Amino acid sequence: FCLTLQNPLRKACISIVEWKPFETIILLTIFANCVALAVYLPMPEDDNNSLNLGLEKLEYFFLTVFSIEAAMKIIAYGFLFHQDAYLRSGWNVLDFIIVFLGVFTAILVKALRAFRVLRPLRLVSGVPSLQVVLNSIFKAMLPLFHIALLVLFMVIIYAIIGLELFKGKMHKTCYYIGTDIVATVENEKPSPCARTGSGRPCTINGSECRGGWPGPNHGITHFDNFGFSMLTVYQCITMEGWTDVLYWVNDAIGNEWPWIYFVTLILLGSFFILNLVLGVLSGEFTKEREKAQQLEEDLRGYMSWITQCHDLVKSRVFYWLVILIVALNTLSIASEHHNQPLWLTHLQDIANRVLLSLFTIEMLLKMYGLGLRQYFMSIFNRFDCFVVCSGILELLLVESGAMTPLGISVLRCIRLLRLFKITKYWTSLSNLVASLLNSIRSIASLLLLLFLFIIIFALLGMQLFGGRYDFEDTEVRRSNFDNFPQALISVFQVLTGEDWNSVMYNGIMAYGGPSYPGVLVCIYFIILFVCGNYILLNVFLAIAVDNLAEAESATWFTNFILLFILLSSAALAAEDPIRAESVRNQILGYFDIAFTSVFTVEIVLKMTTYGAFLHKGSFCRNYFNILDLLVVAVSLISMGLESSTISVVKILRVLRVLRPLRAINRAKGLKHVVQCVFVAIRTIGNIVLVTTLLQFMFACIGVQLFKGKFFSCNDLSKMTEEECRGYYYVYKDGDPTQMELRPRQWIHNDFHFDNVLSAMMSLFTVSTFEGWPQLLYRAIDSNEEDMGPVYNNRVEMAIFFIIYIILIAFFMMNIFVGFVIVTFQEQGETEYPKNPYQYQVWYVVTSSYFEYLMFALIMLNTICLGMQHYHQSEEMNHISDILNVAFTIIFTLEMILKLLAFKARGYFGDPWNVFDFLIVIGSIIDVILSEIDTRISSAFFRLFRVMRLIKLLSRAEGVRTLLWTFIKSFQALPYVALLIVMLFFIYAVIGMQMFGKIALVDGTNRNNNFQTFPQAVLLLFRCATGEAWQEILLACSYGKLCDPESDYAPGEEYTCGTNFAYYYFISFYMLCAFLIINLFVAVIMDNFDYLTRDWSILGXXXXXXXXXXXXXXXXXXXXXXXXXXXXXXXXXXXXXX
Amino acid sequence: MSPTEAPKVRVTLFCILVGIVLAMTAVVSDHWAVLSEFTTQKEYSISAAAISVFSLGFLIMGTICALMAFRKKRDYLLRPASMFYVFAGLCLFVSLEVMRQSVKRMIYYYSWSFACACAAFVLLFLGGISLLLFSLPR
Ligand SMILES: [Ca+2]
Repeated sequence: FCLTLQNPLRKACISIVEWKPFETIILLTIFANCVALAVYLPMPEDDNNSLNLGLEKLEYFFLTVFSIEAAMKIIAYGFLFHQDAYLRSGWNVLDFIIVFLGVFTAILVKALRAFRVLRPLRLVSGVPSLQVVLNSIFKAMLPLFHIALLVLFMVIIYAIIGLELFKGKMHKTCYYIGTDIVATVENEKPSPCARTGSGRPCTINGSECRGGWPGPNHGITHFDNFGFSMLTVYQCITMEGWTDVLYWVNDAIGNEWPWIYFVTLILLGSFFILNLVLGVLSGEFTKEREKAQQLEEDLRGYMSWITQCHDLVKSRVFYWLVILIVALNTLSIASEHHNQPLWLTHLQDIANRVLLSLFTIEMLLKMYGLGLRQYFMSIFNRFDCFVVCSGILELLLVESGAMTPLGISVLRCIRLLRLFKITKYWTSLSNLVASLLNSIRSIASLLLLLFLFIIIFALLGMQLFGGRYDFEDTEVRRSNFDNFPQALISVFQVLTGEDWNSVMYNGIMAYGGPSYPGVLVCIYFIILFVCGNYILLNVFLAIAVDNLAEAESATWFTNFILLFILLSSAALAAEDPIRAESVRNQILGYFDIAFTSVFTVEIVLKMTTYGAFLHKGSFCRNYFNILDLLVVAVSLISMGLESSTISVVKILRVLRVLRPLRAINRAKGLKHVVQCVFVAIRTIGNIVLVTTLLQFMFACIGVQLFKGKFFSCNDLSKMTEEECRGYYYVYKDGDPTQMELRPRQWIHNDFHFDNVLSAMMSLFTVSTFEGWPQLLYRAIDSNEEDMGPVYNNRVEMAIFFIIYIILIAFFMMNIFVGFVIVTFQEQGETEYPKNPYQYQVWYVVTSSYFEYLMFALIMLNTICLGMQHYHQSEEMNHISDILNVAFTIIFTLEMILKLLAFKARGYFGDPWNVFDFLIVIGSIIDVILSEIDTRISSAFFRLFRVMRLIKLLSRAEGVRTLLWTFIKSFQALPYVALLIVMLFFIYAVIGMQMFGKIALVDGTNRNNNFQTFPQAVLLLFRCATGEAWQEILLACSYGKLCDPESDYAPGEEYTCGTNFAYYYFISFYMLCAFLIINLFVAVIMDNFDYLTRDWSILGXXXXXXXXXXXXXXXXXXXXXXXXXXXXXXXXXXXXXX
Repeated sequence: MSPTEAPKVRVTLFCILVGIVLAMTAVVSDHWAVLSEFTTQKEYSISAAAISVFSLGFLIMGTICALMAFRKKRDYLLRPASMFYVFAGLCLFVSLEVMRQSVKRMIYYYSWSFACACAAFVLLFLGGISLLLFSLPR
């Protein structure tokens, strides 16, 4: 369309702009923007300023340049120019800058400075293909929208639910009373949620210290306003720190079932994020469903073919057979290094000079490899060097042929890198690894866009949070954007989803606490990882494609007895009986009574089962049984149960549950997913080996770089972990009038890198994405041997954690993809009347003009629920009563209206109506309960009043249907869930005594006690969530004294009552991991294996609309031609749609 | 309907009447608690509960006479409403139970068997009614 327009000089200047150079200029000056701003962030702290103070003009420089390009834009296409997206955003940013400094000139506030950070996107704006990338990412968001709302729906539904019971608890959380030693009773009148702390007391005063707040000291999380509940629901959805919400609420009445709420919430948020993964993978299958070098190799190899005293060495270029045998010998040489990489490393703090003469052996292996590279040099001279790998290995062996020089011990540490040469083996696996690395070339651009998002978000963050940064009292503050790298590590922090929470509660707390403008700051985090993790989720699809591209590439009488069906029936009654008995034994106290009859029962079942093994054994088993899983399972059932209680621990009663487990084999549905799993582990075992080898690599890295470190003192004020001795002040809060002595120092830092085994230890913890930044930070306090400190010493070390984490972002992410592909092939394997006045009222109601009306009524009820502020004092409460009365009357009235219809079918027919009837019932009942108020359960009834919202979902057509897909999906996978229970149900009991009697205290073991079985179910449930388990693990290595009221032991105490048992948690995380993997594949096969196809159909065909066409078919009969004529109108209408 | 709708409900109804009698005894018992306003209110809740229960029973026998002499969705409608009213009455009994428990806390004295019997009654009514309600869809 353009505007105004003019010839003359304008066309010439535009022709100049049609050239080339200007592009590079604008781009590079944008780069100048990026750099200058990245510096500009350093620092801030309100006023002061330093070097940036001159840059302050320079942004005006960029301004005027860009503005000159705007003068060029005048020559562009005006209104026609607006149509371009990149040009649109560019013009936008231009307006932000013009308005920016244009406001600034009058100033001769900080929001303008925030608007400064908009610039970097222009870097994308100048770059081709990134537009293709982002145009791709936008497409991804659509086939997800429903579920997002569903999340929001839960986020609302739970909120309103939280806006009841938890709002009823909002009456609790907002207040407290207490005194004396922090021993006030929990959850029994006059009780309250406590601040975390290593002690907790909260001076207020309120007698001797108060005792309960969490709306601000814990930060916002309080359920009072609907908004804050929406917040706490976000973080609880994040599967991060939420359990603290639980122990808080539970601290104050009570252990009823808050857990039902948090468990349903966790499990569902889980369910549907898994569904998100399903949507993404569905996009993968969508693109791939239609989507589904030898020449040069022949060239190089045949040139090598024609290519074919020193001449004896030329004979040695091919000779001889020994060169094969020598490879076996070579396996020894690297093996000597395989220990040496540890042996030169082991131990730590100068302990054990294991490399007493190992250096000579290193010189010897260096001599052998040098002899090999030398003979290879004799083999073909320069042609041997033509291959880069040969000269590389030769340069490595020569590097080992060097010397102790020099001062950079990391060069000595490169010997660990020399160990990589041992990875040369493993035939064909390297090719698969090449297939893996090949994907990186594809995903790298998107990774760069991720780097960009990281960049903009980081800078803006720096100019926001760190743009104030300051927070008087009282450490550790951790990362808080005080400097650009700091913001890097912290953005990357919350990006992991690790403990972002505390960051955020430094965030809102930074702006003077919650109010009205400051709380808005929260939005950033909500903008952030919710999109940021989303960006990560987006990354999956890339791999999802690339990886699939690779995929695209008179004994007879007893025989009558055991085989008898009646014997199996007595075995069935025995099954129900033994199950009832073991379930009776599920409580810890059951053994205290007469459990012996149950032992006789389990003995009978073990007898019949071992007899079944005896029956199968006589019929061509043995070696077949050695091959077959089942008969081997029964024979192993025979031998393992026979293991003595003496010598190596065992407990036969725990095996009593196992005897009926064989019946699970009779189910076939589990066998498909299971066969899929056994097919899966074989499919990607090499990757697992690669990961473990990475564990070795980073192990060797950390050990010969950190071993002297971490032997921390208290605090930094001691440095030398030997200079440490005696007491040490601790000032509570900040005031230098509240001293408390402590026999402090030293500290083992929980996870030494003194040992490569310990390296496997801690490195696994960071592998969990759980608790690492603490380890990171203290790693940054490192220096020399026995010393910590300080602040931000040795920042370069921080680079390392990230690097490894980045690799975790690869293969782990690959792992989950792998399963899916087999399943995708597995799915392919799976593919292999009315009358009188009633006639009048029915006509009026059936018209469903009321539908929009009733809908509006419901939404207004929603807003009435939004009214729920529990500040002070009354007035509005009575109004709320009146409102609830209003809606309940309107609704019950409406149900009466519907009652005035089919009646015999209106009371049922279509099921939701019945549900509505339920609603009316609970509504009226609760109302009467309100009348009787002139009682605690009435809250649980008001829940029913909240349940009305679901009716909105009833109106949510082409959305609830997806939930119906979830419903049809729901059944088949449930069989696995029993094992999902059983995996706990075993280990819990298996732990229930072992880790039992660990004493309640205040460690990681208080309201989170291991005591009764159900609580054990919880403490093993946290581990499922990746919720700070390692601390709990740390508690269990030696623990405390008994339950400090139990049988204890004797005079013995001294926390001696617990001992090493890392294996339990460690193994359990993995078992839980694999079991959950099974949960993935189960959900997938039972749903998206159909449901993704359902997305493909609903997005294109009309299989779903056809049901609506049948609904049109309802308004008819059953023939004949007259029915065809009456339906001809609706038919002629339908086909157009 | 279906024959299983008779045979399965044939099982649940026994627990239903059982918990019904258990409830009748639960109210009737003078051994509500050993004795070494909110109580009255909870008693009223028990009244509405039992009333809802008897109404549900009328709905049930009505459902039987209906299914005997009508299609099904009518009789099934009578049943579902019965499971419903019995359910809400059951939950109401749970409410009166918890309320009486808390009132007991307000109060020597000791717990009596009639109370827990009422609790198991309400439980049986809860699962049972949940089943009969579940039976309606299928
Ligand atoms: Ca976590």
